[PDB]
Amino acid sequence: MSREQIIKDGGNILVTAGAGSGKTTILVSKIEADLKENKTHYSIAAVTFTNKAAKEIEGRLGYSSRGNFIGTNDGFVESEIIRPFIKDAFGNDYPDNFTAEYFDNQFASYDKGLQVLKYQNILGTYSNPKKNFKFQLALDILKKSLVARQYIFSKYFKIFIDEYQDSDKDMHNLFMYLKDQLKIKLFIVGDPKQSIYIWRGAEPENFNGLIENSTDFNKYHLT
Amino acid sequence: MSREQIIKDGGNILVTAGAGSGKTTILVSKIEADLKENKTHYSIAAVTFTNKAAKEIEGRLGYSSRGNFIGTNDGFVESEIIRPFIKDAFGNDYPDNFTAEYFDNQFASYDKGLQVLKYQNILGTYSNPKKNFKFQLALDILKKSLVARQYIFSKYFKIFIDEYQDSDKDMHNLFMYLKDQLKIKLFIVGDPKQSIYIWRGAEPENFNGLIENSTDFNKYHLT
Amino acid sequence: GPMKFSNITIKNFRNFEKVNINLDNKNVIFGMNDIGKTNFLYALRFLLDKEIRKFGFNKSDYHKHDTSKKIEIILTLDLSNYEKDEDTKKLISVVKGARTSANADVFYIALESKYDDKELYGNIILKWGSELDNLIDIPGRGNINALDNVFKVIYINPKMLSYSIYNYLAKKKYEDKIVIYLIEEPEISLHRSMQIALSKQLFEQSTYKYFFLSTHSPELLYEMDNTRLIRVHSTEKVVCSSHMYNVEEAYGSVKKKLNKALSSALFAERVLLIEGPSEKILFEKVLDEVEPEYELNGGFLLEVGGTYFNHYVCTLNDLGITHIIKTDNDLKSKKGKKGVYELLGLNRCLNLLGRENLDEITIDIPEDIKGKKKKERLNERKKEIFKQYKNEVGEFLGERIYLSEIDLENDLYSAIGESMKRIFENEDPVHYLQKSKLFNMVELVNNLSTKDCFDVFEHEKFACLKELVGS
Repeated sequence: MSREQIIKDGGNILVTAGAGSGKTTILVSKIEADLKENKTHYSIAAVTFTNKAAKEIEGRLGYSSRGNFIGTNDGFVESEIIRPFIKDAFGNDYPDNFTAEYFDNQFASYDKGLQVLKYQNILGTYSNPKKNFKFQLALDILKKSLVARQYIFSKYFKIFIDEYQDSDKDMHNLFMYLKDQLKIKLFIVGDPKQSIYIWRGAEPENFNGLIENSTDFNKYHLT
Repeated sequence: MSREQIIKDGGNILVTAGAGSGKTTILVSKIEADLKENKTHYSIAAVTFTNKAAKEIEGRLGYSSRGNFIGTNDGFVESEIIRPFIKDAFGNDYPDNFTAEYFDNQFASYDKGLQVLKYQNILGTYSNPKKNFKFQLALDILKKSLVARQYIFSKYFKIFIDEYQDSDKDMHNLFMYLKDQLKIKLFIVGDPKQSIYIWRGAEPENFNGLIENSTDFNKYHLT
Repeated sequence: GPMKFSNITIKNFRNFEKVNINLDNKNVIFGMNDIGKTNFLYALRFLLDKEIRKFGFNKSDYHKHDTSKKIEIILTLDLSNYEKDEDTKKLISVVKGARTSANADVFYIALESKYDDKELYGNIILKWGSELDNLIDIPGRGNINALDNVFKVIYINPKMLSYSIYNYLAKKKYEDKIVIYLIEEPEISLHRSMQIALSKQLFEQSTYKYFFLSTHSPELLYEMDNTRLIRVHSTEKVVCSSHMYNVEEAYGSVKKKLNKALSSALFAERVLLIEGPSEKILFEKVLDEVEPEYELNGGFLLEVGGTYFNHYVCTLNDLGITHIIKTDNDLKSKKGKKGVYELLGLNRCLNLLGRENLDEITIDIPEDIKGKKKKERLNERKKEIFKQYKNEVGEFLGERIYLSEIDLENDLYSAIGESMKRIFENEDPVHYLQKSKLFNMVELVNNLSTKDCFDVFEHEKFACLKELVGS
């Protein structure tokens, strides 16, 4: 019975779920179980691109005194990692409050993007649709700031990751940095057949390599 | 005795003070007297470019439950008129939180400045050193928003204005709009001999015209 | 119009499941469920007073102790006359932003609270502004909220000295803030005349404005004028009904007796309207001889005299109080007589259901005909007009309005015929009773038997008493 396997969990869990949602109910069950068995100040982070998915996750879950974050990956980063520590990591000159618009710069060189971000306050994306600069900035702010690393270590003990096939190398590197260099548990679920956002920038080959090459993430089959 | 004339005040007061400060003590006395005789919710606004002047004004004054604003003209506007009502006047698309940098755009056409402000979030000044776009924006947001006009009318019953010879036509128009179209008392002090910031953008000829042509502002001579 | 409260949407409070009861500055709360009124006053204290917010919510503060639900009390304010209303300026000066230019008149002040199980302390999360859809972050600089500079609750709960000196203290010290007097039962240690004095200072003088008055004695409501009367229903599930109680200049002269009579009826579950005190004596005797607990299970004998029922009907219907009226068809002359008669007995019942006033009907009464013959002709005409308008009478019965065949005394004679003859020993006891209504009615009541009282009660022409008694 797969319910016993779901309940017994244990460390990192990878589930090969099917299409037609399905991942939502196991995500909710895992979140509720982790909140119930926990008895410390450690929080949880569940991230999903779909806004209405975040709305329903918040609606079906009750009020938690300890801060549990529900939102999108870019919103998650720009909310807790970029916004507070941008002044601490890169000096008081860098702005703290800003809005993200992808269709402003459309640059070709990383140095030009760095200059326009530093001076004109404008934050956009590469001309190449692949990769997201926000997660590279998150890596940069994490690398040279011990405060950000300490906050991420202490706040979340297990970060829940959804629709990981949509992830590119940047947030993949961010999540691996949190898992390895910060020893933070990761709960990742992904559908191998959901490779439809490739044009949007998704490159799931790293996820498939982790499925095959990596050994820490045990593979589970759900009916 | 000029002390009796200072105490008796009455409506708008214009004082031809001398150099070597001097205006600071009469400003503090007028502020304290207005706060003492007042018995309602009406607040007061004293504005000065000099930051250390604001610091000493705050230091020598006690804590007031009712909000009394001490700051610079651009800071005053960008704090209470632009920041809250920018979304209400011009829709939710306009940003609410931003930083002012004068040396970013350096444009020549008003339409180009409007486009760059709307799209790229950048806020600067004209290539012409005269005039300030911030006060024109304040006029624009006041004209088409009844909420902002109501707030300005209800909050401050008398707005104190300092070093008015540094004022150009834009904040002159803003202050006259508050005085006439909002029936708000104004306490303005200025030195005719302090016309040294002309290159910075100051054009006191309007102030001298109000001294001569206008009749509502009574002229007072201080020893 | 000046700034006025509009509505409070109390949800999932101590007893209020989901209620949206209108408000207007001068508010009066009364009726059953004293705990309901206390919970309403404490809800206002939570929404406006900082001295109650700091304690937060508890397990008992929620509806049925169910911590899953969320407390959401939303006060609605109406803003107008900006240049002359000082309190509008007071409210809109503190609020910076969060006011959409589309609707500068409406202003919401909500209070969201969710219970956490890891600390057992429901945090009070104020979220006020101008639109329910979009709320900007509240300043909240420490313990004092931005609202604390606008609305300060002056809680009065027992001593006329305190009431007298709160005027002076608020005038000399609380001019800057908006005073909201949450008076809870000021009749604890006040005499009847003291209650009248407090009502006069409350409902007439401008020193008590935006006040929420809780009362259990009718004496405190003798001066009601342009206030909002709120009545809590008798059911354990709290239901509150609101009504604008304003007297027109037509009723201004009789305002004193109007309020004196209506204030007592406001506290009755069922109210029966009558014209003359003889009707009061008869109905009181009948009820005492059939159901002395009519005042107990909910009942009243509202003596209205002249005037019209329109104000009474509106007030009793808006509060949801059971509406019962028994009236007499009277034809009164006006200006030149002998062919000019109004239909007040029927014109009233028409006005209660709206429609239009009937024209002044003409009755051909010869001058030589007078006394008994004139009264007989008038009774015949009244019977004819009653039989003519069968549909209107049917609607009145359908809307709990009872109109006599000709007059009340004729219906009483129809209900009991032999008893009247035995008591008065006259060939025409009805005429003798109309000769002097008061004394003859007293004499009839003194000699009225229990069997006669039962016969009067069970007769269909006196169904008003049956409806008042109820099941």
